[PDB]
Amino acid sequence: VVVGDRLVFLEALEKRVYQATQVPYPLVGNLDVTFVMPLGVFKPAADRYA
Amino acid sequence: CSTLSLVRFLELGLSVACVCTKFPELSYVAEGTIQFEVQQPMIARDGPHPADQPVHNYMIKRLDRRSLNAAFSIAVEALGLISGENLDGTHISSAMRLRAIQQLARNVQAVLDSFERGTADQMLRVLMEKAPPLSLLAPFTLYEGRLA
Amino acid sequence: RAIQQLARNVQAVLDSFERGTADQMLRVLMEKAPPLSLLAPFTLYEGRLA
Repeated sequence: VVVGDRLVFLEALEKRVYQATQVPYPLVGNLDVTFVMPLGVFKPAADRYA
Repeated sequence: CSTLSLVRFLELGLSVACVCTKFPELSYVAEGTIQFEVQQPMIARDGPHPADQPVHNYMIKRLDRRSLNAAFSIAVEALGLISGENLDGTHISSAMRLRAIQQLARNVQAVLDSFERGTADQMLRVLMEKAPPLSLLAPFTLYEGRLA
Repeated sequence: RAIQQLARNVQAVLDSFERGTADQMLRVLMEKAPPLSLLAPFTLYEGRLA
């Protein structure tokens, strides 16, 4: 294929290799995030309002 | 007077689903089986992972058993005329023997054709049994070799 | 039969070393590759990091 101004390969190695074998594919990565949530804070008198 | 349109199982598009073959000894055979032998490939490993081995497996599926049938009753009032026993010599009796023969031929023409339609239906009946729903199959392939 | 089995076994084990390198290449390139999202802004501020 061509992208931008370059000519480059474009491959999938699921069917030729790794198919019907017990090794996971090393392209399925693993992102990691960390969530926070304050539990029992109390807002001051100014910003309590309907 | 109406006619009858015939169908043949080989000229349908469905035939390409299954392999048909005659077997004039099927009535005696006990449970018939088939055997499978497949070999799974293997890729080497490095460092931490342990050294894998090649794997073989043998498996056998079993036969089913079904049938097909029809019914072909014929009346006595004409059966007498068929064999020729009650067949008296007139011009009013042969005219009825012709009618009985034509009736029997029409009936047999109808029943014999019924097995082609029967097979075309049996194929759908059996195929509609092993097929799991697609919705339950697409999310299956994305997770293969990993439900350990 | 035993010879046939040994042959069919070694022909599999030998074939393993091709998928081996094809897997090793991915496994080693993955570690060397930073994510693009964390690189595109890094390349617009080059030479300013003094």
